[PDB]
Amino acid sequence: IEDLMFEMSMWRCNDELRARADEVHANSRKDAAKHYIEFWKSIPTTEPYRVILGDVRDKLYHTRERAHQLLSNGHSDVPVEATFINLEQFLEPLELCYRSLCSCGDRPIADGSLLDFLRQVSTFGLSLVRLDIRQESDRHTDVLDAITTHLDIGSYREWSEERRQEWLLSELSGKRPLFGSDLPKTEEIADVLDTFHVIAELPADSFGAYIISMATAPSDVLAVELLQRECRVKQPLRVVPLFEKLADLEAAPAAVARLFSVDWYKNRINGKQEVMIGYSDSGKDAGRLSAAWQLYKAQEELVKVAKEYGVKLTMFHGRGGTVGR
Amino acid sequence: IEDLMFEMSMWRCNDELRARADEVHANSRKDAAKHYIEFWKSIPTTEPYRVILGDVRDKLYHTRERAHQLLSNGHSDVPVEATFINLEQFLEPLELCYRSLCSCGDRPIADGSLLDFLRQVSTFGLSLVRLDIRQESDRHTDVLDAITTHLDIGSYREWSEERRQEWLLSELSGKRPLFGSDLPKTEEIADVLDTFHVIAELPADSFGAYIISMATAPSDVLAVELLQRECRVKQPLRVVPLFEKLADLEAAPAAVARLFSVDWYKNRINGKQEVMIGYSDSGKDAGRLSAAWQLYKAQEELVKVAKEYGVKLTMFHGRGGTVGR
Repeated sequence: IEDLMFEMSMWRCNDELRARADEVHANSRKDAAKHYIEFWKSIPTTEPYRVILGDVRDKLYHTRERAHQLLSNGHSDVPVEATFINLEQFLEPLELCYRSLCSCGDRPIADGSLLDFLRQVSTFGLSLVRLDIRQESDRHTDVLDAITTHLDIGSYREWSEERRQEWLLSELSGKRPLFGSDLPKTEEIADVLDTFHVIAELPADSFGAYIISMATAPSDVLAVELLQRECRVKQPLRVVPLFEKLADLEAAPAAVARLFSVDWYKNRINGKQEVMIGYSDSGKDAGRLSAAWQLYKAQEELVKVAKEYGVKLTMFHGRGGTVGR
Repeated sequence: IEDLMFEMSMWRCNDELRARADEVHANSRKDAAKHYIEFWKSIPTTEPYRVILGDVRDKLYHTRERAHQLLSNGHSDVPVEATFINLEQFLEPLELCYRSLCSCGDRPIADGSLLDFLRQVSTFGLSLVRLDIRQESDRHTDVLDAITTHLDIGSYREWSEERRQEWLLSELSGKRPLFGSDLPKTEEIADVLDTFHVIAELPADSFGAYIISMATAPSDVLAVELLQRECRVKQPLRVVPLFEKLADLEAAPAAVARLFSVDWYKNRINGKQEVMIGYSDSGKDAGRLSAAWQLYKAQEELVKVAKEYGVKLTMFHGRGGTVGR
């Protein structure tokens, strides 16, 4: 950002960027500002891009300081309002500078360092990569089983698929909390629940998708949705099944179609669904040729199902480095 | 405490108090300790009572500092382990000094300032008075009605007494949480729920009894027990009905007997039950003679009921200053 401030030395802007830069220059904080090396004096309105990008620099300095303290120590005194909390609170000022340069005839300048910076923001965001979470279904089933046993309503494990779907749906549409603080948990159970609490405590744009290993039925997906909402995940991330064993790939389209048949899930999914297709274990229990062919068929019929339900399907290919995987 | 330290200048003690004094003198913190005016030097083991009572002074200093910060601000950095948290964590050292003085032939000395201090501790505790909470039954009913409506299971107000009892018992014996963060509350509803949260945040020995105004049935008591358990009141305070109007005194023994009839409640009540008997409003709607006589009859038949259930009844007389109340 400091070099970007150095470049944007123009004086022509719109009425818009003029008004915004004047806004920043009003609350300019006439101070020493000696924590920066360059531009420690209050930036004059003669160069408005430097005003706006100077504010961008302030919020970047405080975002970095907050992330550094949050990482090093378990807490931070930095005010959240002093940082960039939104993915495009960051983008807004830079977008404005772009509109200004283009409007005043300076589009070549805008399509330079400012454009590179824009694409870097809109590609890497506030956390370079969105993190995926993966977990095997049996662990979720263990959790739910502890929940139903502690609630004295039965044992989720012994329950048939139908029962799982009905119960999970009633709990998802219900408004009453499920488990409590006094739930008897195992180290595994506490592991998965604590992962959901960590997901809840952290910003939403730092996460990607929750991938379920050894997924076979809609009950596993609805299980992850229920566990997410119940651990108070403010913005729950999308759930995605992982079909890796040949048996799971042969029957995957049927299962995904049954999942789309649940109207509550099709109405929360918002026309977008992602499903993962593993390549490692497919050619391990069966032949390499048989695995490849079944993978092709699987992709084809998954797209067929998604078209049948009007859902935009994005497929997640778990490809390896070696041809064997 | 500092004057008590000055008096206890004996050098004879038991082996018990000797060993304890050596313990305190081991972790004696050889420091300047200049925050006190007197006894800022590490107290020598020659006067063991001064060692022990000096430690008492440290924990009292940090208990006072903690309470002062908790009140003044809203939190305290004072470690709880540095204070007196128990009603008789305080009592232990003083009881020890007493046993020691008595063993060494100094019972007269022990029955002096040390005995006064003992009685003051065991009478006023860490908070001079135990606080009662009182609230009218209709407000608890409003809360529960909001909870059952928000849970879409009916309306607690419209429910008969029987149904209220069965539901409340099922929730009290159940282990699943009731309402949640998203329960629609009124300013009154939030008032009562927030009082239970305040009770939950504060020490148990700072509270007394929860008195229910206009109490008529076991459901009124069980309602408060449930709200206590559900607002995470770690040590719930005893629930006590208040019969003040002549109609309520006429029917108080029947209601208390009906409450003792619920075995679930009698087995938690631990053989002790308190019920309040107001005196103001009785002689206001009916005669003074009639009210007095009905009060007498009420006390008599309540004792009969409690004796019949093997419950130690302690009656709370809401007497006024004027004979009219």
